[PDB]
Amino acid sequence: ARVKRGVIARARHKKILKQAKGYYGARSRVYRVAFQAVIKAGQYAYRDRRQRKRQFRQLWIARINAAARQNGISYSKFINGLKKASVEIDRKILADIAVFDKVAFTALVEKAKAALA
Amino acid sequence: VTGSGKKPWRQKGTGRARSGSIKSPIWRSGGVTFAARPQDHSQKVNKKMYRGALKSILSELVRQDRLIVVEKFSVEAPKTKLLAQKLKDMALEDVLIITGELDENLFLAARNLHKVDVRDATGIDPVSLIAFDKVVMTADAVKQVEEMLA
Amino acid sequence: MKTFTAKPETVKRDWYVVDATGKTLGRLATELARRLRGKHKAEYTPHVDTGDYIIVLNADKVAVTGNKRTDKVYYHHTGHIGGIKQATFEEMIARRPERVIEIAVKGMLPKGPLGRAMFRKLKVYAGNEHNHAAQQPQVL
Amino acid sequence: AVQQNKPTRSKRGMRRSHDALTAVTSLSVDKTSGEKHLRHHITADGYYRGRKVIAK
Amino acid sequence: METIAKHRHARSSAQKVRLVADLIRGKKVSQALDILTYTNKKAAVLVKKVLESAIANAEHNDGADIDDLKVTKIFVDEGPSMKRIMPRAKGRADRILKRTSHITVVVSDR
RNA sequence: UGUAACGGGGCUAAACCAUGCACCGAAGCUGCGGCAGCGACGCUUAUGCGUUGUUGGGUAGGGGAGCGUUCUGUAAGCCUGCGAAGGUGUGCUGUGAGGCAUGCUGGAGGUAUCAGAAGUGCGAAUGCUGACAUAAGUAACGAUAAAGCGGGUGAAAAGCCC
RNA sequence: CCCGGCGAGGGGAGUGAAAAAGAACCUGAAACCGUGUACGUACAAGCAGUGGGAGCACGCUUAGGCGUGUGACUGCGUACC
Repeated sequence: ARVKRGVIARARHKKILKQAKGYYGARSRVYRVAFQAVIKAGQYAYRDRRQRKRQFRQLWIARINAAARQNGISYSKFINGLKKASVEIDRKILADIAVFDKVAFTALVEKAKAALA
Repeated sequence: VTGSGKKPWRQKGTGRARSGSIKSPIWRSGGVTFAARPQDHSQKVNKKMYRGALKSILSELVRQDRLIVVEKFSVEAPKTKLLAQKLKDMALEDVLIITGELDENLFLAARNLHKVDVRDATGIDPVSLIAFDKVVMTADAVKQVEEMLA
Repeated sequence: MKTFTAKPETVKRDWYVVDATGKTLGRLATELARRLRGKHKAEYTPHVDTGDYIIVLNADKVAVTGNKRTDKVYYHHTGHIGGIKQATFEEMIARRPERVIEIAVKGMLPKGPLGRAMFRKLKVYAGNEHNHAAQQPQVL
Repeated sequence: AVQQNKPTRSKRGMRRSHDALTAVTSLSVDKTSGEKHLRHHITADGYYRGRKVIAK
Repeated sequence: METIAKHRHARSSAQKVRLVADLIRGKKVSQALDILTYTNKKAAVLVKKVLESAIANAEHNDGADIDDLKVTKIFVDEGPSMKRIMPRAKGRADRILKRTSHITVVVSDR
């Protein structure tokens, strides 16, 4: 029954964890972090692996607007014309080939232009 | 303990204190904190816990165990080393050297290596029924009705 | 496998004479940010670490189009909250290329973070074709 | 007032730049081969050649 | 490695011994007295008789060259533990420390 | 007491109101994983696995379930001076106390069975027994009021001594 | 045996399994420290982050995006009870 406070006490704190720095003296390397505050290290990603994505969305669509602007084919205002066709939905990521494909991608907007434009 | 109570002094005049009682069961030189009471308690058993199908293990095992043979006289005893040769009718050689009979004979020499306290005479002591290979009850029909404890 | 593009340091700089100076100034000083970052050059890293090289030509032409021009102040009080104040206005200060009436990007990268290394890459030499002190190789 | 904030860590223990020293040179000169100092000719009797102060 | 003649035991804190130890490393040893014996603090005097009695061994005691034993480190530890009292407050401040000093010299060569 | 009422920068229409349209889009229902509770089904039934319904933040209360530094016991029983083992950081493993191993090591030791419940699972008792990482080069350094050399000597003299 | 202050401590011998048993006699981490392999770096913001990743002291690979940590850019925030 004698306890002597041990076994599991240095265990719940580091062991194998591939984290060498940690919060310095009176926040951590003394003792103080080990039980109630070592959970914090995921909590900046515990909701956001969703919410972060909004930042980078302008990358992939860049390749269908930067030159297409001077042709008037404006992202938000092209998209109503396009979506009139029920097989043409998933333009989101699948249009990104436009970054190298330019010299024969120039044709793509001919397909329905008579009525589209 | 001998230690100076009860309290010695008035703890003020530092703007830092909390304790000073000395004993108090907590701090140094002592002791057992829990009332210092002698926990002497006979944890009592009831009469028909013995009668009481407790004896019924020999129908659980039935193939290796109670080893029904002959009563105890066969032992030497001044060379008890020899009884390994004679313990072959039960086959057992040395495993758990009991016989669980009814009378005063030379067979107490059995416990020379530890084994168990032997007991023998009528009360077979229930902590000898759980959980050994050789529950030997070996003597005759002296089991009729309340006699089954024996 | 990654969709990301760091450093990039700086891979797309688009060396351009920003002639829009005065004649549609308050339309494109608002979006010199989105140019350094984007709208053409958006194809790599349109939020993080990057650099640009836009070419300055004039400064004292702010145009600005409202009553704001002859009664909006600017304040720095650079030492001990100033005490004794200042009260010059927008078409009177713009006479001097200073730090608040001419860069625009001051107000759009508005604290210093991400802005902390890209102060004078646009040179801010001002004085038309007599003052083309910019890049010798061929700017657009 | 009593000690009531951070230890001598990093920005306190660092402080060494003006605690500094002179990395001075020294003259070999076999006219006084080991009782000598960096130019000062003998640390005790005040020598050069003959009978100076209390030398020879 | 070659020699490690640390001395004991001082009256100062390990800080006072710490301030001159760093100069001597790897491009000086041929004339290792001057710098210390011109900087005559009770500090540098210790480190001065640490060095002599070390390298005067190494040239007789291995058989190496007095000139090339470069002096590759010089580090410092305290201890174990020494106390006294000076009754300023006579139950509070009152107990003055003596941290000691010994200089793990660690010589080796060019 | 630094212009400081959207957070800015005020935008002459980019707006302000009405009418069209598709992008952004909290943890908010969707992709499709795993599944504790109280219910209904196909059957099974010592009972359980999936289907189907209600649905999965948890200090007042009542349910009802995992494990240990080792003591008292599983066991002259098998294990180890061919290492039985920590501080440690090989490799994956549980829904978890944490391990079955292990990696580099130590130099005597164990419970993968279940019987056992109480010196009973610690960092906050304004800490305590003995401490000191700490307050810097931490006295007014012992009032500020005294000193001048030539020496004799020596393991080293502001002092010893002439 | 060898140096130094007719000293302290070590560098090899050595009774010795051992001096990581050496008489500040415990086979043995803890508060705090010194020289260093490389980092970040004398325009600092906001519990000093886990992300997302350039290439760097070093290491394995018939080339195969990994085994390694201070942590350029900045994103997310307020860890307590």
